[PDB]
Amino acid sequence: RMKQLEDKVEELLSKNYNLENEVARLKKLVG
Amino acid sequence: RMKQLEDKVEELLSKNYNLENEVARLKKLVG
Repeated sequence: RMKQLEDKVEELLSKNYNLENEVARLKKLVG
Repeated sequence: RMKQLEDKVEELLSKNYNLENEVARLKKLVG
């Protein structure tokens, strides 16, 4: 359950970086 | 430390939803 929470943090960070990369691409298009 | 991981999951989810909202606004501008 400790490991499960750790896995979830790691998964959400990966998703966050994927979203940050998307934001950056879209801002490059607008900018 | 269980609580600390839980807090971190909650924080990353909030950040993720903030990024998803930003993506949606930018796509509305492009679309």
